[PDB]
Amino acid sequence: SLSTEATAKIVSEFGRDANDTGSTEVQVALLTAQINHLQGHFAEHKKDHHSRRGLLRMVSQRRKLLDYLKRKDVARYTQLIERLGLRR
Amino acid sequence: SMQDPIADMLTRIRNGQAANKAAVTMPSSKLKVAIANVLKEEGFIEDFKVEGDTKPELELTLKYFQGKAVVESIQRVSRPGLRIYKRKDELPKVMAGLGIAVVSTSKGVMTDRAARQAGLGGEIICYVA
Amino acid sequence: MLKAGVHFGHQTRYWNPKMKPFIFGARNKVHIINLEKTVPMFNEALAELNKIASRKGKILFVGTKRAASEAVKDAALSCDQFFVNHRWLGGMLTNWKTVRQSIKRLKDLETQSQDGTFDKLTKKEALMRTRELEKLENSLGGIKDMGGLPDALFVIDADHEHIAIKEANNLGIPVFAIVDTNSDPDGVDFVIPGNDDAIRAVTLYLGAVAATVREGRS
RNA sequence: GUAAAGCGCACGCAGGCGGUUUGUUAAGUCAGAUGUGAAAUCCCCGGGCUCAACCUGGGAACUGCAUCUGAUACUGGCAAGCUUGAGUCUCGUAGAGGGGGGUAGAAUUCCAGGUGUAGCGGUGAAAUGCGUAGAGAUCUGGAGGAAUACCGGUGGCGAAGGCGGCCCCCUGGACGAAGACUGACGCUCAGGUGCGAAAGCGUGGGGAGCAAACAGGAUUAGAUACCCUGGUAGUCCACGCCGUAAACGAUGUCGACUUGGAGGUUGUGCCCUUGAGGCGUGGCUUCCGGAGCUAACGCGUUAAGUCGACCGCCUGGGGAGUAC
RNA sequence: AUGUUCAAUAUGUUU
Ligand SMILES: [Mg+2]
Ligand SMILES: [Mg+2]
Ligand SMILES: [Mg+2]
Ligand SMILES: [Mg+2]
Ligand SMILES: [Mg+2]
Ligand SMILES: [Mg+2]
Ligand SMILES: [Mg+2]
Ligand SMILES: [Mg+2]
Ligand SMILES: [Mg+2]
Ligand SMILES: [Mg+2]
Ligand SMILES: [Mg+2]
Ligand SMILES: [Mg+2]
Ligand SMILES: [Mg+2]
Ligand SMILES: [Mg+2]
Ligand SMILES: [Mg+2]
Ligand SMILES: [Mg+2]
Ligand SMILES: [Mg+2]
Ligand SMILES: [Mg+2]
Ligand SMILES: [Mg+2]
Ligand SMILES: [Mg+2]
Ligand SMILES: [Mg+2]
Ligand SMILES: [Mg+2]
Repeated sequence: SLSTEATAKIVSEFGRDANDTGSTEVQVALLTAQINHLQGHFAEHKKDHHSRRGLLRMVSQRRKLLDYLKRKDVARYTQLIERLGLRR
Repeated sequence: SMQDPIADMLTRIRNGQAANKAAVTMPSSKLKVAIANVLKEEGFIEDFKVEGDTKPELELTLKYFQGKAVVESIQRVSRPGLRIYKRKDELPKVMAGLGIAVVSTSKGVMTDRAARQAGLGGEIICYVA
Repeated sequence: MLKAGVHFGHQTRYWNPKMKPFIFGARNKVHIINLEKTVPMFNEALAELNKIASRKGKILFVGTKRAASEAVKDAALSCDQFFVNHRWLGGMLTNWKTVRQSIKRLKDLETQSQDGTFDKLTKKEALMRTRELEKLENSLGGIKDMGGLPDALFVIDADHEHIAIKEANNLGIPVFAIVDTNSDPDGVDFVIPGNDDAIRAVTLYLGAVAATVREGRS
């Protein structure tokens, strides 16, 4: 999901430019947008275990990228987590 | 997930010698080039190349004496799960001296005989019999 | 180069992967053999034949398929050598001890058929004896007057006659065999990559070996 | 793999391991030295008991430890890179992948009605059983539940369990071509967490068919079995619990390398597409088989071959995977 | 169609 327009908007909002789409901030922002989105899908489809497996893969991917960003540059890490609404 | 490229180089040599391939190409590296230099000077391998700049490839020409491989048994000793460093007096003797034991010393990578000649030991990379 | 014949290409996808350096670039699901590697090894085989026939030779010719049989017969008898133009009896060389006795029985049957008593016995026994002589000639005709053991085995189909190859290997008798694309080129001491199905190609091979062994006969 | 032994499957913290280049450090590592490592003992060369045991002289060793000075190949730390790992984006493809909702047809059963009549049903043979109160058979109408013939395929998807009528809604993953993008962000994982067939448990519905238990009829020496006639939980649905299977390719995950053949499926590039063809290049997958391996059977590029990382497990058969 | 069971034991060589 997370249609081309929404993901390109996140790319432009969170990256160097629209071509810069693989940077850690953009990857984390896209995973976070997808997770906030899918929270509604799993609000009622509680028994969608096969899709929640991919959701948890997204959560773990976002956490691994956040750890990388933290131990790579703490300033960008703090900026991204506060701009994205993270830490529990 | 590629956690010992030195062992991968060794097993590439072994598989190529078992499959009677004349050449064996691998992702090159400075340590791999050192070990290949050691093998080429000690006679277990023919000439080699390090061709490539942004992604260098190491091309080793393997040796066959009659119809059999020259590299009899090339065994990795100091694998990244158990490192093996030996003193000068503790350096091994592969095939009772007529095989080599590539060891990394402070003066660069050299064979067991060379490390003993120079009076220092190091990390036993591999046994080439 | 294409010196002569049609031995330039043979068997399809059934190729032995060990016959790689001689397959030239198969065109339409048919593996063409590299003549640039065929001709020098063929002249090497012929040179070793010259050398071993200089030693007065004992050169078996093993062709058992329905193509190579008569050409093998003609070539061997034309020069002076011994041949196997039918099914290779398991143990002709390695079990030479008991096949020498069947050869002796064959020669006894033959001398009796010439100047003996195959006529002055029962007609049924006699027909049985001439049929047994027929079997013994059909099988051991070429090895009939073959002294002791051979000195080289010119095998035509390494895949079809691989019992003779394996039987010469454990005696150390050298093997000069025509190794098709689908064959195992290991027991052959001097391989000759070529075609087997073509009667004309096999006749080329047999004329070559006959001429060269006749040369070596000094 | 089958001898005991791969967790049911994955996620993942501590942990272990870690692509490539340069610089720096010198922790590991290595070299030398200093101190020490009691003596005896052990060992070596002697020497004294007539020999020997024994005693003893001198060494050697005490394979260790900390400190000092050096090397910087490798490992480690820091700094900076790099892209071949790993990810992100654009387009597209296939799919019983999942969750929710709605319909379709066939058929079973029941009910109401019509025709019609003495059988039906079942078996090895029968009988129980249903039937003149009219069954069975046949037609019409209605109800209700469950599963989706054909397609259907050693086909596909999924981490495993598992998932097949059609349609819609929400959603996960995989793969392919071309590019850009971040730049080692990776592999594994004790504990932990989640998913986990069937049976089973709880509450509430539902209940056509099938059917543990049960009842009857047979078989039988007996028959609390197989067989027959019925038949209740259950099978169905919602939400909870269990957490186990011959949860099995009896084969942990990840990565690299090493002859081939015939397929299946899903992509893709080009050429004569001068058709549905030929020639390549990817993903998944079925069978045969080479080297090699194996006790053998067999595995055999999807290895049980050659290696690396991490984990789990095994230690004679019972007792017992029981007891506490 | 169905159709049950059977207690435990010897062996032997050269130029
Ligand atoms: Mg077992
Ligand atoms: Mg398993
Ligand atoms: Mg960890
Ligand atoms: Mg490294
Ligand atoms: Mg140090
Ligand atoms: Mg002492
Ligand atoms: Mg004395
Ligand atoms: Mg001392
Ligand atoms: Mg360093
Ligand atoms: Mg370093
Ligand atoms: Mg860059
Ligand atoms: Mg665990
Ligand atoms: Mg549960
Ligand atoms: Mg159940
Ligand atoms: Mg229930
Ligand atoms: Mg029943
Ligand atoms: Mg279990
Ligand atoms: Mg199963
Ligand atoms: Mg198991
Ligand atoms: Mg096989
Ligand atoms: Mg228990
Ligand atoms: Mg009894």
